[PDB]
Amino acid sequence: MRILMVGLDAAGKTTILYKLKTIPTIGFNVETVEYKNISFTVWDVGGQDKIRPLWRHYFQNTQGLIFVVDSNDRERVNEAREELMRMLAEDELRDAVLLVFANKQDLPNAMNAAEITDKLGLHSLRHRNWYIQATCATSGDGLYEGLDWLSNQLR
Amino acid sequence: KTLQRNRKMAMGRKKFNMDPKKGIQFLVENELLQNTPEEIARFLYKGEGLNKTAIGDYLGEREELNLAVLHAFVDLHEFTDLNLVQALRQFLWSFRLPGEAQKIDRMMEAFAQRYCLCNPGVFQSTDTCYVLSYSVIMLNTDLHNPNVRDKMGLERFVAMNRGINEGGDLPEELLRNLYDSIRNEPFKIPEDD
Ligand SMILES: Nc1nc2c(ncn2[C@@H]2O[C@H](COP(=O)(O)OP(=O)(O)O)[C@@H](O)[C@H]2O)c(=O)[nH]1
Ligand SMILES: C[C@H]1CCC/C=C/[C@@H]2C[C@H](O)C[C@H]2[C@H](O)/C=C/C(=O)O1
Ligand SMILES: [Mg+2]
Repeated sequence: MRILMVGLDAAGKTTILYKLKTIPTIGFNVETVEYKNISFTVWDVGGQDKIRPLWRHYFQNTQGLIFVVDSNDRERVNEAREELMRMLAEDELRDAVLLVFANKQDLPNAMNAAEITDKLGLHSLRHRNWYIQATCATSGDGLYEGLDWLSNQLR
Repeated sequence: KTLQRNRKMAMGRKKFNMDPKKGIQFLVENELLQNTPEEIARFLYKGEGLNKTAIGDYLGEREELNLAVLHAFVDLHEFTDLNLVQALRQFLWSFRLPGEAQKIDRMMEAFAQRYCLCNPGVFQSTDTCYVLSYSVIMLNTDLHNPNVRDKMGLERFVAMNRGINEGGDLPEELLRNLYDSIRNEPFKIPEDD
């Protein structure tokens, strides 16, 4: 919750959390962990626009946003961009630090970090503290380098 | 011919539990189920030998067939004279709610249309009903999923729903009644049959 992790289905969010890492409850599949004394929670963006107003109070303590993208997924990169931008438009996340995990860099034909940067529009985010990190969530490569940057931005 | 049809029926249900699509495909090809959303939903609704998590998984697919089944399945429920939580407790016993927000969303909107039809005049629009219903699913997860560290008080819940009523607020007592219901009794985990 102090850090939120967002990304399209199949980006690798659950995979990353198992790197950082039960009783039945009806409801949302909450994934959360404490890492280095900071709470990280996957925030599932899968509903309609209409239910986003309900979210607001939850983001009051949120200081950082991890955005995870499947770098091998050229057909959905624009939809990822639109989601990132939706999240960055939340009033309560105005000052949130942004870390982008350019994930699935192990795949032979994945877009590189420079291309992902262009396509997610990071260069247009002139008043935002952001960083992009190349990652392979299955092997763990790049994850801790990105989290270390984010850690340090929080103070 | 009767012991034989019963054996095919039992096999269809087993195949449904493993792979909903495939089990429905087996039933339809073997002439034990009409291939219409209405007849499939009637087969699922209180169906003996069907795993409620399979039922939920099947109802939560995005394919148009499944969305039509979902609406006909919602249509089987009787929500008249119930408050929202009481109606949700009935709906959510019929199948295991998936965990993905996209699916919960679509299911709450479908539930909403029938809630309002059963109870005209309780809410001013179906969207108000749908957003409130979704906030109840959030409240049940918030309160009763132990991974959620800090829980909403009443006051957070009333505040979350500010403005959902076509710009305005619902009466505080209606929200409090929903909050207290969920606080003292989580949605039950459904059991098969
Ligand atoms: N090739 C490869 N696969 C990955 C990577 N990260 C995750 N995956 C796989 O991608 C799929 C979706 O990952 P998951 O963590 O479930 O995505 P989620 O929907 O964002 O939680 C799974 O099959 C993962 O094993 C990666 O860096 N490289
Ligand atoms: C702090 C808790 C509160 C539980 C209720 C919140 C549910 C969110 C609703 C959002 O549409 C998807 C869920 C979103 O993924 C929330 C994850 C989570 O851990 O949230
Ligand atoms: Mg996941």
